[PDB]
Amino acid sequence: AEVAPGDVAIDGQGHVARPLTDAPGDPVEGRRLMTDRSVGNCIACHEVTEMQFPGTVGPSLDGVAARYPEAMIRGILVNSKNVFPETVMPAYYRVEGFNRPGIAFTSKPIEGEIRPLMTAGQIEDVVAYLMTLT
Amino acid sequence: GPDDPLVINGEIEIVTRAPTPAHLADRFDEIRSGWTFRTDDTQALEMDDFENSGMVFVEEARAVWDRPEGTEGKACADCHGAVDDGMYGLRAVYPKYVESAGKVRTVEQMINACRTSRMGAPEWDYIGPDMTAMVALIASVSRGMPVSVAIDGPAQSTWEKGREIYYTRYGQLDLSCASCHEQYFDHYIRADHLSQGQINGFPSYRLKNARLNAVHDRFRGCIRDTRGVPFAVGSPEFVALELYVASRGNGLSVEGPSVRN
Ligand code: HEC
Ligand code: HEC
Ligand code: HEC
Repeated sequence: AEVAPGDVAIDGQGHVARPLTDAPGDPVEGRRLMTDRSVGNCIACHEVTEMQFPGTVGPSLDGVAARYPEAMIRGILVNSKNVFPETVMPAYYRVEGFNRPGIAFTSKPIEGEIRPLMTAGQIEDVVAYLMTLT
Repeated sequence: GPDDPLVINGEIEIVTRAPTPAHLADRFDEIRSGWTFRTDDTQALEMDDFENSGMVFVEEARAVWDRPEGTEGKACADCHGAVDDGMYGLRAVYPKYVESAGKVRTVEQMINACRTSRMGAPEWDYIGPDMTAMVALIASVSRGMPVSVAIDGPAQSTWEKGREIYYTRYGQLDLSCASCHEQYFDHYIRADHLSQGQINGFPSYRLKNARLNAVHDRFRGCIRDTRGVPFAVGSPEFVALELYVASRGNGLSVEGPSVRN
């Protein structure tokens, strides 16, 4: 049972207080997703020293779990723009509003239902990984 | 280094840092060639044509320039003379409003207009190797001249459309050209050092794919990589975006073909 994109409960700081799925997050798969260039590709922008050639567009995520609560970290992943308005970080659980979205990198138009960049389960896995970063 | 001088062949002075164009002054303290964001080793490859693999294609196009092609049995040179004279300055002022077309045109559009209507020859694929080598030869004979594309007058609506595109978020990653090149120049995305996304050095010889890369091919690749649907090469949208991006570099020297990652 996953909370679908339409249904997520977001407060006014953009925090998301409950998990997006009832499946427990696996931080080992989280770690894998973050450096998977096809899914998270988070290292394009973020350094995590716990974990090559990270970008500098985003802040180092070392210590992120010491500084932000889980609800805020989950909120950043559902729709970063709710937490950091006008951020360049992608919205990983959004399925509406895109201009000219394409099917991965194939340049072909997505026709019909748009799937989110990550699944609820993939998000809870990354969140579980990020929570190890104290 | 970012502030070192670029001189080519010991002879051609390249302006790689310039005061920001008036229309962009709110956004940058100065404008910079992509060359200024490259490592020293890569920077050195552009300093001598003997080390710039891009110039091998230019030398090939120099021979094409004199070769009759098409049913009319003419070569470019039969009408335009020696390319060093006949094309001098042109790269610095295109894209530009063209009298006979009542529109802004790119250099590639002009070339294919001559191939078909004056040469009786096949058009070249817009971003193919034949066209991109000829556009590089045309760039190469104006190196060191300041880029000076007009942004007002009959080009105004086209430049404005280009500006709208440059700042529109595209794709499922939801990013505009400005997201990376204006807000985050001088940062890294993975191992790539973000420049201001200037095109004064095009067509670029990329060490990555070892060929010359056309402006519209770079634009198509950037929008694709937002997980997005690019506009067609040669389309009015990319012609408009080219005019506008060219104007973000007004005052830098023509550098093409440049050497880049
Ligand atoms: C660049 C296009 C990014 C990608 C890809 C990812 N993130 Fe990001 N993230 C980015 C920026 C610019 C910022 C700072 C906010 C701002 O707009 O100024 C962030 C921030 C985060 C944070 C909060 C960290 C902190 O503020 O100290 C987290 C937890 C985070 N990002 C996570 C994250 C993950 C897991 C990603 C892959 C799925 C990811 N980001 C990609 C820019 C970019
Ligand atoms: C005579 C039969 C020609 C041959 C062969 C080629 N070109 Fe040409 N070209 C010709 C004319 C009469 C004009 C002016 C047309 C106009 O609408 O302004 C041109 C123009 C160009 C341009 C634009 C030049 C400018 O000053 O802005 C370019 C870039 C150009 N021609 C390129 C070109 C090339 C690369 C050719 C060989 C493939 C070539 N021309 C042949 C006449 C003739
Ligand atoms: C971040 C995800 C980007 C977005 C959005 C756009 N570009 Fe980009 N571009 C990016 C990188 C990492 C690089 C390579 C390093 C660099 O030099 O910046 C580039 C390069 C270009 C270039 C080549 C620069 C040169 O040869 O000197 C151009 C002309 C360019 N990019 C244009 C461009 C445009 C017009 C975009 C919006 C359609 C755009 N880029 C978006 C990363 C990113």
